[PDB]
Amino acid sequence: PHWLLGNLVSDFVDTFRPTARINSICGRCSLLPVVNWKLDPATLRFPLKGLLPYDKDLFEPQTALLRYVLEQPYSRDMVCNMLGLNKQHKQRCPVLEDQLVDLVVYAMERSETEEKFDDGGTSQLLWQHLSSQLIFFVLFQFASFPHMVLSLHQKLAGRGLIKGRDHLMWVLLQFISGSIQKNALAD
Amino acid sequence: LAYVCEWEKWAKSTYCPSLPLACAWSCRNLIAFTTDLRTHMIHILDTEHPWEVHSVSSGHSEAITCLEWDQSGSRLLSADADGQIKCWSMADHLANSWESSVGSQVEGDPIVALSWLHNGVKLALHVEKSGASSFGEKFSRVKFSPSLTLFGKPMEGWIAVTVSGLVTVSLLKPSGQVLTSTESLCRLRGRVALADIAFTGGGNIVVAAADGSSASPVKFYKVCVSVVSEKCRIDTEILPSLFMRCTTDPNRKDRFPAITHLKFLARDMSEQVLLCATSSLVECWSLRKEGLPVNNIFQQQPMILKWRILSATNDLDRVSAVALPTNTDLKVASDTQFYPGLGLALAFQDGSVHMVHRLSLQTMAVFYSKAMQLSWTSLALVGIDNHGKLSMLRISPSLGHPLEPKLALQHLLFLLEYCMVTGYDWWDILLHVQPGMVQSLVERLHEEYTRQKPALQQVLSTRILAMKASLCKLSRVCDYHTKLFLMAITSTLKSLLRPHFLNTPDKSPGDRLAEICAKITDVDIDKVMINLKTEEFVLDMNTLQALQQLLQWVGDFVLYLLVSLPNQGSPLRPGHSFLRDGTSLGMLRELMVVIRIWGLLKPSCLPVYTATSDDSMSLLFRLLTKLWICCRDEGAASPASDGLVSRLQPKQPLRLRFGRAPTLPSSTSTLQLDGLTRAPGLHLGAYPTEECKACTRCGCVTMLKSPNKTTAVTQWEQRWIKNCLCGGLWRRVPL
Amino acid sequence: VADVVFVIEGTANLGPYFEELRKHYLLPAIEYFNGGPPDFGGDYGGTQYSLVVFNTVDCAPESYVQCHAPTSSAYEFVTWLDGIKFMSCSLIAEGLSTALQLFDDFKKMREQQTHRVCLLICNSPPYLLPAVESTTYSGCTTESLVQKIGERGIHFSIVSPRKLPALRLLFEKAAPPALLEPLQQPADVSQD
Amino acid sequence: LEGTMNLTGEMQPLVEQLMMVKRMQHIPTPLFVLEIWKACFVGLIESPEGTQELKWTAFTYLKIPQVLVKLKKYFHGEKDFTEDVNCAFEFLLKLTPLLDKADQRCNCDCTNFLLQECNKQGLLSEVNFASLVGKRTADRDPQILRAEPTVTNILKTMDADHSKSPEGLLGVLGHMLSGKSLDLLLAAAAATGKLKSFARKFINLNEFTTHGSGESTKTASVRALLFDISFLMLCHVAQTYGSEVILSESSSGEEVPFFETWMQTCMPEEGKILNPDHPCFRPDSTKVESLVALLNNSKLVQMKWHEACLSISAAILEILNAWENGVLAFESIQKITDNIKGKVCSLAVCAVAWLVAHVRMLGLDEREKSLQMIRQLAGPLYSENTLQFYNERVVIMNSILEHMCADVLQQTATQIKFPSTGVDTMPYWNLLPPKRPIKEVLTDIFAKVLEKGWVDSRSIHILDTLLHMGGVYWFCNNLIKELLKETRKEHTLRAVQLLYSIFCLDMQQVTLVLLGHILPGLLTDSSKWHSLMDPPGTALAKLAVWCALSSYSSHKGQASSRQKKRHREDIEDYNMRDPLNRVLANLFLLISSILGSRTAGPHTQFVQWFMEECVGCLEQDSRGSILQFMPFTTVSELVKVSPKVVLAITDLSLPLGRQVAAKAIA
Repeated sequence: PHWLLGNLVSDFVDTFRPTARINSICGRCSLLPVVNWKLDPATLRFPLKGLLPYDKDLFEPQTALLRYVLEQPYSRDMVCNMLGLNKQHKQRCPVLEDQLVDLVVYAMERSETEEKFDDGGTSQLLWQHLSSQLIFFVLFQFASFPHMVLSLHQKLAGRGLIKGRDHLMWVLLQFISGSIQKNALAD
Repeated sequence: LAYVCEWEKWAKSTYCPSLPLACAWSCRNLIAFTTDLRTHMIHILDTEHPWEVHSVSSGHSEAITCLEWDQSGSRLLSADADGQIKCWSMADHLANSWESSVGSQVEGDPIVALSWLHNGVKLALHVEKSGASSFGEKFSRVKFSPSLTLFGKPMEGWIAVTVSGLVTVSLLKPSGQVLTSTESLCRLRGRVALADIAFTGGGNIVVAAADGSSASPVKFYKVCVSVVSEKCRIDTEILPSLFMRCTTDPNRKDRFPAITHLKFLARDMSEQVLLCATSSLVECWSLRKEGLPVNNIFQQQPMILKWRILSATNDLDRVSAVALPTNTDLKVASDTQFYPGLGLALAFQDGSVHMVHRLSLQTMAVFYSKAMQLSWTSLALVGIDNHGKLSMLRISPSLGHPLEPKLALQHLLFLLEYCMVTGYDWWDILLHVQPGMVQSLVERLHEEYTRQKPALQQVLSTRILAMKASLCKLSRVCDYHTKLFLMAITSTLKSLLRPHFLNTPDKSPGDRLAEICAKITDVDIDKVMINLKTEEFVLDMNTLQALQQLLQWVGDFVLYLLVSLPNQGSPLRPGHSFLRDGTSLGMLRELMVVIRIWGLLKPSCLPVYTATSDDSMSLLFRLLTKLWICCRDEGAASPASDGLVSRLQPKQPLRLRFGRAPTLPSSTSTLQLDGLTRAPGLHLGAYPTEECKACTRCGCVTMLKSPNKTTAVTQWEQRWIKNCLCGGLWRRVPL
Repeated sequence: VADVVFVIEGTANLGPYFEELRKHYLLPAIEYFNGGPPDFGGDYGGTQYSLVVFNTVDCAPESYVQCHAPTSSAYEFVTWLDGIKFMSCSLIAEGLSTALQLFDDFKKMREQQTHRVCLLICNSPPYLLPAVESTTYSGCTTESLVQKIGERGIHFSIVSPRKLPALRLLFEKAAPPALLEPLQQPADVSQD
Repeated sequence: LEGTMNLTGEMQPLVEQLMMVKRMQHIPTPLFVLEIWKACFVGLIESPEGTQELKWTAFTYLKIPQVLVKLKKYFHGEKDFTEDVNCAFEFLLKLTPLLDKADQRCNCDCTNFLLQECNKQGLLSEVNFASLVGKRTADRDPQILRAEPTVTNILKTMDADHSKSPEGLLGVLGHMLSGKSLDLLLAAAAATGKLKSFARKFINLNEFTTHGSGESTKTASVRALLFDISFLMLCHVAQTYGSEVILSESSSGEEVPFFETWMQTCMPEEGKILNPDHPCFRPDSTKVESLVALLNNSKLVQMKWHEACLSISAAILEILNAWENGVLAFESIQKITDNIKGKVCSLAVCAVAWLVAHVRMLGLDEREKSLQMIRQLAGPLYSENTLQFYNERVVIMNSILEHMCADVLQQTATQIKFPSTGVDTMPYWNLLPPKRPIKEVLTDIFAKVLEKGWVDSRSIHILDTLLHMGGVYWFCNNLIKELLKETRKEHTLRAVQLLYSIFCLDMQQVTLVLLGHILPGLLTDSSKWHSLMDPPGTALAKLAVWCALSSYSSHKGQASSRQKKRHREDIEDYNMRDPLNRVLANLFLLISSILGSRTAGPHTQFVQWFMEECVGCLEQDSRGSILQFMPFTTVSELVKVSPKVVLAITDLSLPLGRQVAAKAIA
């Protein structure tokens, strides 16, 4: 706050912090088991109270919940009803693109650990479907292609995708072989 | 001593405790100047009469270390690794214009700026003696491995070691400003207070200094930079460790090293200095190879490295930067020549600084009265050494205790030939003796130059002209100084107008016919042109590019030279200029022929300078040829010519520019300048009545505008944007 | 297989005349060795090509070599071709020694023969008396020329400006068939 | 911090610091006692994993003599620890699940806590407060040799009868009951009354075991085993703590103990490059020949133990002859069995000395590691009938002692040969990522401690490592940069409250540097003004005055690893002449100049907050020399800009007070 008003406004907000505390539930770990309101943030911030709540657990983007929702299959309608509505003319590439890029990066990192001993276990059996459902949800991903380029920008560091590049090419096929005639070759 | 500047209106801010200061430059433009004046800015000044300084605002905090790579403008910008190297190259070196090549390190403490680029030069001077020098034996060239050379060209970065940890720095950027940086921490941990001993014979980097001398293990991190297709694969090979000798001496215990430089000779030279509480011992440790003496076990593998003492001293010591930013090696027998070979200057905060010769560290002269790095080979200190916010100090660049004139001339010509070969600018003007050592020196120098060129004269004339002009400038001889610049301008004009020819087919080099025209008649150039050639001398119909603006220079210079002939009685040896060599006169006549052809092709010729020549070019050419005939090949010179030059038409102007350069006559005693408030003691337009343009000045005389507002004469612009006649340091000066 | 190496030397001699030659000879640079200038990547396919650039000796206290083109990916070539700066003996010999070294490294690395070509474009008609004095090789202009003609069967094309100095008559000394003479004003040719 | 970093030093340094932080804060005796008890119980639970709990319990039972001395000195005649201690116990006994988890960690700490409560009855009256303990135990409705807290309480008396028998043929059972069971000596040392006392007599035993000459083989074996066990225990106590035993052995006077292995063999410092020539005395005269003869014989009959310091010469002549000469190839492996086996414990000295030698030499062939592994190897299961009575216990002690050193070395080379073979390795280590920037405190440590507000006892070692691996200047600078991004009152309050604590063990140096560097730079620049306009400014001023008042006290505050790395020189680039004394005067002069009018918005508000925070009881600042000191002129100037003037009203009771009196009258 402005230099003219010193400890006044700070102490006022301090003494009013318990009022906003009386409107908090908990650390908000994860509440989204079903796949058939609670935890429907608009853009990285769900709450409504205009007071001064506690630390950024209420201000920071709900990334853990979004990741835990996106990892489960058939969660597309759930993510839609959370924030999306007729994405054909309403979704101008929001931060869910960055969330999906982070999810794909984490998936590649998890597959980098021998991919369950060379696709022997079930980690690849979950990778395939977690990427297929993302491609299913991918209707405006290459829209604002910088979202696609961010994948390469993040994979440039670490360079641990020497083993998981095959699955990335697989999902790129799964998208392009159906979206080749629609989108131009330049994009 | 000499050139002692001072700060105008800035103080130390008493309550603020202190700050670290460090500046170093190998090439010219020797100013970095990290100073604590009342994250501070960086200061730059090119010591060829720079006094007014341009301090551009720094981008980072505390600016710890700087060490420029090479000739090309490039800064270092350390202390938390943000806002790194920038070439300037915008209009002048007045505008630094920081660029985007910076590395990154989160709260790092980089204390290095390195990556040697090209092969070192070897100065076999002890055996040279200038007799059979031929520029081959006097200044040889050793074979050196370039760091990670792809295919060809040695792309280089600023491989450095942070002091926060001991990890690395990276990010060489070839051809695209591509970063490609990395980090690997030298066996996972370590505190360091180190300097960096850059390069071995091949491609490697060694460095070590960690904690403090009382218990000083130093782990020589031997990295290799053979990179990857874009992934730096720097390694962490560990070499042996060494300690400070102050420990094993039971007399004292306090050594506590702060500075510990080790110069670029990374095979024999480690100069860790102890920064103990009243005194400060300094030692130079060798990098000698050895074998372990397995013995004394019973009656009945040479590859191993060790560090052994060479010498030591017991006194105070504060500040030292470098030995000699080159020299010779073993078997040097030059004893009379105490010139700056294998020497190293180092400063004290208690009193005055000391000079010391390396490899014995015994003693040199003291030269009574923060950052002290040698300007060049010649012993020219820099005086940031603190008693306040004090500016530069200098000393005698020639280290001669016994006086010998012939040897002094020999050393001076050696240094001049060195600055000629390497291309560096010369500041040995502070070294040359009184004018008794001025003219004979340059005479013998240019004699040896033209003698054993054998063809290097064609490529070194443009530099030898400026070198001679700068030498004779220091007195009286200023006439001989202006004559050299006037010869250089006309020579470069003649050598630039010929390749401008977009001519038609010819038997062999149609541009050479203008030179072969020497065997021609004297008067009536109209006959000479038909004699030589008249067809293939029209290259562009837009001749209105240099004829009216640029070709007026020669049109006035011919007249000024003709008028200066009958006035030998003037109180000056040539008056303004003499030019009695003949070759320059022949080039002038060739320029007159080609400009006559130009004026015949297009009506925009050189002016009659007023009017009413009945053919002014014809008379001017007749006079040129009459003066040129008895100048050609070993003959006497002027009769009727002296009477003809006495006659002046209703056309003759005067008051030509004649670009000259102010000097810096700090003769022998002292000087007292200021950061500002200068202390009193080119024709392509480029000069209206009052300055109303960019006016990008130069190092000596040029003062040419930046855009020049032209269409097709950009050949001169491209010729002048880069380095110049020892005035490549172009400078921006406001209106 | 389109293994070319350009040699630009008229950067300092004739600046503005570079565009006049480019607008006419850009087709053999790309449109002959490829379909056209696009937005694509590069690999070991052999189509890659290089470009070395030099300047005069006056504007060179330390900087002589700037041969910076490992692959160029068939598109970044023309991209940085207009990006280089523009600043009498122009040190053509030391400028061609590095191209000879680059061709030697090509022949040493391209093992499993791509009809190499090179354009020693020089605006002025310069000449370098010292052989190299800056690289591993040490050979005069004549030695370097006969070495580049005999060893490599590269088409030593000399794309000089519309001038016709005495440089062509001497630099056409390629004894094997290399087409060193042509200064093509008419329509572009394949490699000559 | 006082528990993890150090254990000795209990005159009253922690008492003085606790008192000082008690003055300048909310100071209820109940809250203070609950705080000390909560810090006492949060340890021993999450911090220790193996042998560290045996030190945590000794700290929990050293805490109560501290609070007893505090009650005897600090408080006097105002709720004399009868009511407030009970109120705090009720204030503590309310939090049951903490005590439940504490009992669950030790798995037997319920009855151990019941005994520790009546153990604290040395300061608490047994009238009815024991009934509160009974009620608390009744609240433990649910509810195996012995619980280690009880073992420590019982063995606390064993320190008074450690040896108490300076005579030949000492009781070997006295060492058998110690080498086999847990190390109660560490607990007695942490009791602050045995460490210096034990180590002195324990090293005097070794220094007195010169034994002249012995003619009995059984007596020779007895002397050998005694010296071996004594040296092993001494070196183990050193590797555990270090400076404590070394200072106890060399507190006053001049003696001649075996300082060779406790000063230049192994420590959290290299001491290796300068080691071999002068310090590691290798006299070949009358020492190399006997060593080589003993190594080649493959004989403790003739009792003469002074070759332990001379073993480094034998190791010098052996390694080169084994891997460089060629005449000896595997005979070195044979001679290694002659010494690494029983009837000898000098292998630790040579192992440490040549780890030091390898960390200095290149060792690219790694031929020394092949010998070090064979030496540290537990292969010989006492093949030779060397009567020692501790063939397994002494061997395990030697292995875990050698593993304590040569840790950083084996990281600079191939993997460790695993010589220890114990239950759990050393818990405290670097734990620093291989390739990661040092600025991780703001990323992971500090951003977590700002929420995790109990200092995270595992993270304090990371803080110390970062401090002595980087530099105090950038340390404090980055900490202040992280602090000036809060924008919340309680956040800043907790931040400074934990910063004052984290600055401990480096109070004087870090305080002086931080103040005299940042505060001028914060008050002299232009961008620095932009950062102080925040409410964080007041918290920063409070932290500054707290560090100043704490550093003004002439306490020892000698940290473990900082007492050596703080050996530097600086004139400080400007009562008496002292660094802190001068730094405070510089800060006061900057304060007076900050009242330099005609332009200031932030740094008048900042100094106004700073003076208000400096207005507090138990103040020793405002130096106040009778001659010319500006602080009271600055006080008059600030008054120009009522109890604030009364703060420095009558300090020296001199006519100087008349000035501030008159200015207050205005």
